[PDB]
Amino acid sequence: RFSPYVFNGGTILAIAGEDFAIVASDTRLSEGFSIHTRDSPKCYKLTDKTVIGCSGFHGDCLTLTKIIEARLKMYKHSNNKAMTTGAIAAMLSTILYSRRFFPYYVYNIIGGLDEEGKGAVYSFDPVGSYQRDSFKAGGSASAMLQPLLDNQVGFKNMQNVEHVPLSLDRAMRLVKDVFISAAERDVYTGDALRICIVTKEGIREETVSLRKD
Amino acid sequence: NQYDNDVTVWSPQGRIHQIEYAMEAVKQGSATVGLKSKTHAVLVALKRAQSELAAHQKKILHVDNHIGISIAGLTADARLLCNFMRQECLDSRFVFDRPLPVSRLVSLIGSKTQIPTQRYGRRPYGVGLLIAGYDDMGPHIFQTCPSANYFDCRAMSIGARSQSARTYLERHMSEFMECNLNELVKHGLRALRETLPAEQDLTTKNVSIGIVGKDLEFTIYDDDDVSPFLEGLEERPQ
Amino acid sequence: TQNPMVTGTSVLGVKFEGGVVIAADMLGSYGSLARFRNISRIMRVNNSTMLGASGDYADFQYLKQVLGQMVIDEELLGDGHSYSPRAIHSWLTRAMYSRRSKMNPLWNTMVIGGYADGESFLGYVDMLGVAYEAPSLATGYGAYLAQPLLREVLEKQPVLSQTEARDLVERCMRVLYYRDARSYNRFQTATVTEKGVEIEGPLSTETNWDIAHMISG
Amino acid sequence: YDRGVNTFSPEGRLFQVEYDIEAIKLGSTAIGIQTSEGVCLAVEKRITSPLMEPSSIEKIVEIDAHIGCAMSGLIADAKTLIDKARVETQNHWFTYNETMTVESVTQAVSNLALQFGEEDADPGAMSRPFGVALLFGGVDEKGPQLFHMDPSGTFVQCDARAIGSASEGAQSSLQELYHKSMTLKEAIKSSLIILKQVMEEKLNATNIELATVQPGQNFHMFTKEELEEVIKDI
Amino acid sequence: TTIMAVQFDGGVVLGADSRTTTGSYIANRVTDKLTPIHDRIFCCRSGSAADTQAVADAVTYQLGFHSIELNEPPLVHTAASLFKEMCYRYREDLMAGIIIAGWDPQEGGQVYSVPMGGMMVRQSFAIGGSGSSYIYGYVDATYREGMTKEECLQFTANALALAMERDGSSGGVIRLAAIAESGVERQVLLGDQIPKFAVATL
Amino acid sequence: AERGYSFSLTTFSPSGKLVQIEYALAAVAGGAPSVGIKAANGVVLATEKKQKSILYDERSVHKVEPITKHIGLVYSGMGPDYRVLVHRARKLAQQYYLVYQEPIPTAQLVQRVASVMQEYTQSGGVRPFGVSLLICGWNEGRPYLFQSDPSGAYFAWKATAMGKNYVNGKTFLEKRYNEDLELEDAIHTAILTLKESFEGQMTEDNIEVGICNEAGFRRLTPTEVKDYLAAIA
Amino acid sequence: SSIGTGYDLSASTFSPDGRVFQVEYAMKAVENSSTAIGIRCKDGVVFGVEKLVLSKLYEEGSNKRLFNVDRHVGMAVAGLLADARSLADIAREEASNFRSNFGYNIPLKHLADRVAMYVHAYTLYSAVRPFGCSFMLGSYSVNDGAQLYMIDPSGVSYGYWGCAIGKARQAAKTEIEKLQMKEMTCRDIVKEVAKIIYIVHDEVKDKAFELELSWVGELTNGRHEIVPKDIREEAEKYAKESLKE
Amino acid sequence: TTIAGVVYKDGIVLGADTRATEGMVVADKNCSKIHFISPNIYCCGAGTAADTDMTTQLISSNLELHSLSTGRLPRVVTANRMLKQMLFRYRGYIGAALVLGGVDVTGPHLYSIYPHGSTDKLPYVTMGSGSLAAMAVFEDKFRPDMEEEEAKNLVSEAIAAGIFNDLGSGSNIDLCVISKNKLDFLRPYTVPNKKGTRLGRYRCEKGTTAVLTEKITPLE
Amino acid sequence: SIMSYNGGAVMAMKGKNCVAIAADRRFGIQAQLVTTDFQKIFPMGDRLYIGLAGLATDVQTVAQRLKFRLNLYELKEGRQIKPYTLMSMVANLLYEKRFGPYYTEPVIAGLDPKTFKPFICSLDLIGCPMVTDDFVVSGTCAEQMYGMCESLWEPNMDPDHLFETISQAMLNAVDRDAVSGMGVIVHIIEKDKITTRTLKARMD
Ligand SMILES: [Mg+2]
Ligand SMILES: [Mg+2]
Ligand SMILES: [Mg+2]
Ligand SMILES: [Mg+2]
Ligand SMILES: [Mg+2]
Ligand SMILES: [Mg+2]
Ligand SMILES: [Mg+2]
Ligand SMILES: [Mg+2]
Ligand SMILES: [Mg+2]
Ligand SMILES: [Mg+2]
Ligand SMILES: [Mg+2]
Repeated sequence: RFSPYVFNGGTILAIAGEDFAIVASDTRLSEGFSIHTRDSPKCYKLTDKTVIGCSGFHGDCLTLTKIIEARLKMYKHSNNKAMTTGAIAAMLSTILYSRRFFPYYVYNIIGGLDEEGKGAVYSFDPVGSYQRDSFKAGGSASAMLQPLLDNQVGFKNMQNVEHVPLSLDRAMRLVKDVFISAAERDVYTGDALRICIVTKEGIREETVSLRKD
Repeated sequence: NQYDNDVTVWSPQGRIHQIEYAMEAVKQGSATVGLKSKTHAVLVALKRAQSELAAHQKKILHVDNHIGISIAGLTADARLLCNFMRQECLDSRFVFDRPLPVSRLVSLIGSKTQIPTQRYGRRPYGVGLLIAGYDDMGPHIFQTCPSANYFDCRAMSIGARSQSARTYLERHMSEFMECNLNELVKHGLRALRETLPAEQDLTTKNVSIGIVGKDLEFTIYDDDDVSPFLEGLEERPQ
Repeated sequence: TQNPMVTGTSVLGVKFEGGVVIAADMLGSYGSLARFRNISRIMRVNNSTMLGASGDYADFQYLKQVLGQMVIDEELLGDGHSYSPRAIHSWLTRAMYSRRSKMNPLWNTMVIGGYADGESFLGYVDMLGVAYEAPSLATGYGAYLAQPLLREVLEKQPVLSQTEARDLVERCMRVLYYRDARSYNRFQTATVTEKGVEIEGPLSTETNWDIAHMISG
Repeated sequence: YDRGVNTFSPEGRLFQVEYDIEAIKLGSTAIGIQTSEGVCLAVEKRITSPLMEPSSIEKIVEIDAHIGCAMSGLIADAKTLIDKARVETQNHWFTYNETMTVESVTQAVSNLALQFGEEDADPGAMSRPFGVALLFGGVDEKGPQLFHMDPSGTFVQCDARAIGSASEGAQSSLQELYHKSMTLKEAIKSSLIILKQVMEEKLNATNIELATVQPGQNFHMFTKEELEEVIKDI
Repeated sequence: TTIMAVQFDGGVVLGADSRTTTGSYIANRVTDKLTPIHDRIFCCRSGSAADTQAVADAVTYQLGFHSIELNEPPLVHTAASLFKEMCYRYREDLMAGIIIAGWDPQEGGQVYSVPMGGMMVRQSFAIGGSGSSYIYGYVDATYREGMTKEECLQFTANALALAMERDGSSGGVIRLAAIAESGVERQVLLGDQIPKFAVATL
Repeated sequence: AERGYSFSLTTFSPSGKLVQIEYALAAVAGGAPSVGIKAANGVVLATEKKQKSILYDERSVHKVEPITKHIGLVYSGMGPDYRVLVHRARKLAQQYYLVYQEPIPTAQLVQRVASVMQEYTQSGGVRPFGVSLLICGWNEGRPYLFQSDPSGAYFAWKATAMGKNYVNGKTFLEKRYNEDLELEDAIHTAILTLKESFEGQMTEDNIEVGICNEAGFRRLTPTEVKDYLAAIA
Repeated sequence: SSIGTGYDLSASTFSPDGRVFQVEYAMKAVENSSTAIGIRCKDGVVFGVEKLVLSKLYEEGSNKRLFNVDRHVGMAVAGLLADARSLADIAREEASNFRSNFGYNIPLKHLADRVAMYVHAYTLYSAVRPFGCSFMLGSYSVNDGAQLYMIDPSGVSYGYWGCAIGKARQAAKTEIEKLQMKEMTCRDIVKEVAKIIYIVHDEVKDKAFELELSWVGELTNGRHEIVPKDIREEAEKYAKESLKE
Repeated sequence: TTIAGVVYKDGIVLGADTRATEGMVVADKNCSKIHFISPNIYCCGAGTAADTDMTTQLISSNLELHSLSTGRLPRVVTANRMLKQMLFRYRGYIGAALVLGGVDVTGPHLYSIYPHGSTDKLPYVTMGSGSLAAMAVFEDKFRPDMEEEEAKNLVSEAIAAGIFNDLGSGSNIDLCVISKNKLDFLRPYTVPNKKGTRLGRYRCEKGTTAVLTEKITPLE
Repeated sequence: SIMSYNGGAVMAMKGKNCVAIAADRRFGIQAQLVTTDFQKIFPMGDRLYIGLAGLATDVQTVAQRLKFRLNLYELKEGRQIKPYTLMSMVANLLYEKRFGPYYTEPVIAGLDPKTFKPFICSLDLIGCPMVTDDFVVSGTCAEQMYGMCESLWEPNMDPDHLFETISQAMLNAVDRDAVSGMGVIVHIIEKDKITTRTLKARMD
């Protein structure tokens, strides 16, 4: 007949530390058993301290992204200030709910800093249900990345361990590892891995390489 | 007075008083000035305060990254038009992912504000506008009036006693195009000062500046932020 | 459109130094019937952007109608402003997505080719609204037969010349003819450069059938 | 002389909007002052009879925990604007999960500004402006703030402001007493001192409303007693 | 059904069978599938009788007004456009396979095809309808550039004859019509008049 | 682009009168006269078809119109308004028949059209119809004759007149004829009451007449007219 | 004749002597405007306008009184500009819808009759007011040749060889009759257009001014374009020099 | 149902069986299937009885309103147009199959209209479940310009073929002849079906039915 | 099927100068009886009755809405509805729901209000009418009822030989239909009187 949806794959991950937030995603865009492009990162800058990653149906991610952008401009003209990471998250929730009966097939993850300067991460389901987390991943590799983080970043299942804070350095390598391991088992993950780091200084990008197969 | 109350009534002289009256609303508003070099568009305006305990009125508003405006006339109408202008811009970026060409935005204000001037029971928008923007055709300064008419300007000024400012601008036009920002802004501040009673001038409390240009997104300056421009202003009236 | 009728097969697009090139056979299929053998599935959208469409030809004609009016409209203003390749590609994505969201899609996959500001533009657009930019594009079967060749070449030489590129397109348009059962060895080649948009008349490719004589051996 | 409600005068001003500004001058007087430690709002109820419950007269209301508002003029009209405001603050909270600034709230209300007309209009459309003047007092990310808004749709921030019949006089006094460094304690005293002057009746603790909003405490409508306490220092 | 149109210098030739069935029962063996749209413009219809009839009346109405309003002979391309507009717009609710051919003081003789989808394309000669599938090879090997109003008029007679022979959905009598500046002349080919081809034997 | 006046153009004056309605009647009293007679076995309608020049083709237009197979009409007043009401009556006549399968009872058709005429005395943006009608019919044995005027009010008459000299034309009939009059009889006393004002040479093209017996309604031809004219037939 | 006792407030009211004063009043607005002229050469149509210098602060090109209504049709206006511009949008829309429907460029006679009926629609009710403007439509094609039309506030539309609207409608005509356009080429008419403009222009009352020239004919390839600065200057010089005589 | 019409030298003849069925049971042994449009126009209806009624009644009603204004007599193309454009608009949901026939200023016209809205202009047509049976009679014995009686019976012969060969048709054969000056609406034209003569007696004699309650009421 | 949800039977017969109409009395929902005193025949003026079979809700609704129309008709017109006209009135009411019809096939029985003329007819759930000179049936036992009728009806019948005839048709038809019955009621209308009897019948 005609489906108005497609699965393009790609995963998205994010972690929040005392003073930083990280948002990562592979860069492969596929459909069927093919690859549309190897250079299509799912991370996008919303403000100077808020980044969003979208996975699922690219048609919806694109539309959603442009809707968010416009609404921030509106908020700015209206209140004379930029939107705080928390308000953007609250808004995205209602935007997703407006399509409750014809969902945006999309899994979004917001990574940034809260007004208090600390790191923040919000995860959403296609219709707006959300919450804040220390770290979370969505997308195909979703179930591949998570477990390692529950262990490494959450010190779960480990007896007598040192609950040391996620040093931005250790984080950055955890991110690269799970994505490199995932790139090994999920046919959707591969090509490259772009990371976006959000701190008091701004947003900095880094692109690591992945298997092109 | 049979020809004064409805914009659908032409006078035996081929005029529409309601339109003219609305134009009067502009004249009442405090004066504002606009001018552009070949790389920057600048808006300058004088803000008024009801009483001494009240703040000064906004006169410059942000439309989009490449467009800003100054207003004179009914404030409520300014907000209507501003929001229309903002909406039209958001739509451009949404559909075309590019900023709305300033001249095209001006044509829309022209079409939108013309409609009510021709229908019974409706009234002309009661506000004038100086528009400062920057598109792939460079800097621009437009003027729009209660009559759906609009103008492409080298420099301009509307409002109370704006006749002086116009005069000052008409004298130093040739200079504008090659001015560097701060000089361009000064000419603006200088022209505005022309519209004031000799026994008073520009304060960091009553001046507002708007700048957009190849090197900068439309930005507004209001209080301490205005000092940097006021400094180096020859208190040499002329 | 809920059921495509007369359709066009794959469409190719690769960019080179100072321009982009697109290729599309001139076939309008009706199921398995090569029904309309001489129709253009390429269009010139103003001086810096061109478009190629796979899918329902009727819908494509429609887009061609709306896009033509749009360009005309803009030209009337002669205000020194004109849609860029990215702009046309952006609009198309909004359009295709809008229709997909009304459950009444325009059954096309399109390749937008453009050149503006010394940079090359090449964009993809689904009937579902999936859109993206890339150095090489191939829709339909071309995505299984042509894109692997195109990438192969570019992973070893990112920069081609209008000639090196046209050489690749011809090679691909041959592979497509050999393997896509709904292709026609009679295509067009459109090119965009600082000079503009150029479309080349009915072309064909040398085909080699010497393996046919290897039945027994 | 009969013309449309959206007609301009030769002076470039809408007759209706001018004619309602006039109506405000017939309302009771209210004062609002803004201090770094909070904002206060005071208004004379202007009781017209002993048989009328002084309490069933609210010229000062809560918009939201961080925002209070005082009115003057055709109070029936203010009912509507007040509700739109409360509803607006909640839509903002619903959508963005954060409180709305005092400026944005005032602005939201101001957009219903000249939203009146006859022809080319919906059925549930206003046919005339609201004959009301308002004072939005509250505290937000930018500290304590006071805003004034009249029927023209214009609104602005004020360190201190007065509306109503005694407005002219009241504002004169406020200009004499305001200190960029005074306090919420000093502020409230001035308000009542001035309010006492302008009122035609002797200032009772039952013929005035006083409320404050401070960086810590959420909107508070002074009690009959708390008034006695401040009035004690006539 | 089997419809066909050919372009020759100063005009066009149009042909169609006369069979219209509902299932396997012929409800009309003498149908007139060539409909006049305007003084010198005709269309051949295939598909839903109700749809093609309803659409043609609509275009005739549309075109008749357009010409009086311009006080000029309408373009053949315009008539094609009006069919294409309705057939594209309501493509999901119509089952119409149309061919528009006629004479234009400005473009001369022309033939346009507007198949199921709603697309429109100009052609030297066009064929449509169920029976059309059996005469492609024929028509491809027989069409000659430069034929005469006579060669053409005979060329479609053969194609329609062949097609009518093999397609159950086609048959009856062959109707023709030639249009050129001078005007329009319509003829019919009953029984024997219909080209014949010997059925292969021993 | 057009809007519409939603306020009524007819309104009570302090005298309690509905001015526009009176004035409408004035347009009536100033129109070509019409006579209607209920002969207890068929009704007759006749009016003065005064055409200016001889250039007018008396044929092309009629004033005595058939509503249904058994109903008929004539008016006194503004011709264009009439025409409107004729199309609406004929229409009302069909909406009845489709539902009931029985031709519409004359009294019922009158009621329905009267309601329309009344509508134009209260609805916004309009003026009352400047016309008065005389409806005649054979519904269920008995013949009927009615008159409805601008106000939308109607009455049943044994016979009457409207238009110029309707005052004299009435009084004349108020005696110059009575019930029990058979067919052709009522027709004569009708064309006569007409001449009681018809200034000029009342010929077979200066008048038009229709009759409604319990066997359908029809218009009489110039022949049957030229006849009755010779003071008999 | 001073008629106007309520009989001149609504377009939906006839005066006791059969006139619609609102429309007449709208025309005055036009008679007070600056002159614009159109002349059908043998291979196209040429447009010229006396665009008065409102202020030296305005850019050259501000308040243009000539627009492209379709790629093959030009529009020259006089009167209330804002009214004219909306009529230009309508013309454009009309020409665009036509192509979408019938599939070919709109015939100038039709685009003119269409817009004219839209203008006329505004002279029947109290709900709206007549456009205070007049305009000319010019086009060229090989199958239609050159065509020049002019519509006014009443809706009336006609074809011309030459025509003028504005302050000096009359003065401009007596000068156009001196040319034999029917045989003249567009490239030569530019000069004559600019000529008739300076003649008619009032050096006294109306201060400084600018000249706007429109192009459309075999010389432009059917596309209505602005006249090249080069041709304009030449035509300005010729006009100025011919003035000193 | 079997309905048919033929075009002969002086005019037109319409035929029609008279059976109506609710499933495979006969509800009406005498349904009137030839409907009146105008005095010179008649229409036979097959399909959904109710639909055949109301559409036929509406077009009739609309034509009486039409000729009541033009002052002229209705044309067949007009009935054909009105009918087809309505049916088409309902995409087949108004199940009306019609055989339209009448005489114009332009002559006798015979059209066949299908529920989806297409029409056929033909010298002889049939509709209904018995249409193939009837059409056989025509195809085998049809001649142009037949005389009234020579057609008037070809039609009763085709409506007969239907009646016996189609379980959906039975009872009487009604006819309708319309010529430049005549309109013979022959209701029973033929009656080739009679209920078999009752061979026994069952008359219920007063008192045989036991009653449980009685109650009378006098009228006036 | 929807029609046989509540079950039911209705019949009308034509005598010389009289008319009869009877109906079972059961009101059930599938297999289960719910009521024994269910009205299915409604008075629509003196000497005019309508009998409704089919789906219980629409029976009640079609009747109530028909009364609505019948009353006004009689208040506007200055008379009492004529049978052929009430039939056309119901034919209109039902067809206004052509694409979402009421599930009931009515039966009309009566005498001309100003004449002897006996009149009977039945209709489609969509308003197609049928008039006959003998009888008409409606309900879940159309077949059984036709059986009796084609074997018991005689051209002319006095009120009593009509009552005994229609009473036998019902009771016997209704006794070979599982969802019709629980008692039968008969109405015999004569220019002078209205005899209403509830026959003795099975209650299973
Ligand atoms: Mg589908
Ligand atoms: Mg990307
Ligand atoms: Mg792989
Ligand atoms: Mg008269
Ligand atoms: Mg006019
Ligand atoms: Mg000259
Ligand atoms: Mg030119
Ligand atoms: Mg049978
Ligand atoms: Mg009774
Ligand atoms: Mg039972
Ligand atoms: Mg039981």
